[PDB]
Amino acid sequence: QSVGDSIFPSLGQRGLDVQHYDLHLTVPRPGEPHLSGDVTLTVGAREPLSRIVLDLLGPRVSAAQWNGQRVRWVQTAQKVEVTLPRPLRPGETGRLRLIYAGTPELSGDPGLPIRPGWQNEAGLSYSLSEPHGTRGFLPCNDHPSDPATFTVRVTVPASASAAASGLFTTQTERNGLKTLTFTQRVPVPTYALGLIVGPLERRTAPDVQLGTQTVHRRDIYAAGLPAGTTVPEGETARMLRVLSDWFGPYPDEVYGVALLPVRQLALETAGLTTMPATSNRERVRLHALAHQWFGDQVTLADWADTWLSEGFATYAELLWAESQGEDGQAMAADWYARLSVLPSRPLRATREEEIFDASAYFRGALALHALRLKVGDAAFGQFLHSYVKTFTGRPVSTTALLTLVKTQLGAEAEQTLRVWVEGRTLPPLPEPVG
Ligand code: MET
Ligand code: NA
Ligand SMILES: [Zn+2]
Repeated sequence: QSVGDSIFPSLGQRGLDVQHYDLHLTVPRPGEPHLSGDVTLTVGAREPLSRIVLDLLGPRVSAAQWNGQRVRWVQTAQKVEVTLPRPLRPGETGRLRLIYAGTPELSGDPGLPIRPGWQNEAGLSYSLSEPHGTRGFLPCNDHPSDPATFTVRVTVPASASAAASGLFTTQTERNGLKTLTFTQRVPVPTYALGLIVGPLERRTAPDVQLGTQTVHRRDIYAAGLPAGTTVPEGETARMLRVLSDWFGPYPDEVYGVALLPVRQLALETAGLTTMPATSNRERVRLHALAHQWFGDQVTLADWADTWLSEGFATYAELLWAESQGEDGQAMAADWYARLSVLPSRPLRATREEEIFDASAYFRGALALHALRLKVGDAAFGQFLHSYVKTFTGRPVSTTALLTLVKTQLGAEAEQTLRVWVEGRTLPPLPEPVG
């Protein structure tokens, strides 16, 4: 019934394909968790579905409609189950509308770097929901194997502002309330949906030209940032050029950061990275930008394969470092020096405590380092382009990665990657052949 994730076995609905979220969120007091919601989901199906089963954790549904007609629905524990008048079959789409209100609940589970979900602190409310927190404020197929496009209308007090993933179009104001509209036009996972409300300011930068492609530039600056919380001029353009030369075209229409005066890890929310100031370093800004490809465009089929996101985002830091004239092998050796004193594991995680551990970041990066040094920078760069293309529109798996390596690069290259994928012991540091 559910997606059947190996880490979170109850999330999502098997065969459900949400294609667009049309969300109208109203945040009456930024900084406090209460909110109300009005969302219409455009859903398709990969198998016949008698019901639409959505994740929701906290708020209470008050009304539901299907294609504009009243429909039978029930809220059970962590799910909203909607019985359709007839099954939704592959090739068809329907519009499920849900009216809800209440307090999002955090899924803060010990073994995760955050309590994921709707965050509320210091006059700000914002989404920081990787892996399974979006269900706190949005009835959603809350699994990265079902990315979707988003249109978000955020209604906030006039004194406040709001920013969400997607290009900002309109802002209207009545009765002391402002409503802002953002359109995320390339599909991204539920947790990749950026949404921040509170005292914040929008700052545009000149367009970035990546050959034919134009990438808009916009950052968010919340009030009360520490001194020296900046995006160095020109850095994001150089990062976009260097990363897109490695991975292929940038997947989105805009990139920037939302700098927050809070103490938290950064999250690669689509086109607008949620960037607490304590994480605002060059290497994190690169990391989060790399994730726009590996995580937001190329999405995970199963939360056990987090290293496909975190390892690839981590290896981009070394590609960026080399691009800036630094020694890549020395950085790889630093990754290894930090893993040599830590427990190691195969790259496929089996427990939630492992999905964001040192192996997912650095053992995955060193896995890519072993592959790159085996096939050469030319072959490696052509494989990263192929990888992004092969898994655009299709969730990626560790198995699918190895098969693509054998396919494209050969059996020897596949076996080089596999020793890093499999095996509990940490392999020796990948070093140039010579
Ligand atoms: C605390 S969850 C954030 C994960 C994100 N991919 C990172 O680089 O830290
Ligand atoms: Na989808
Ligand atoms: Zn990351």
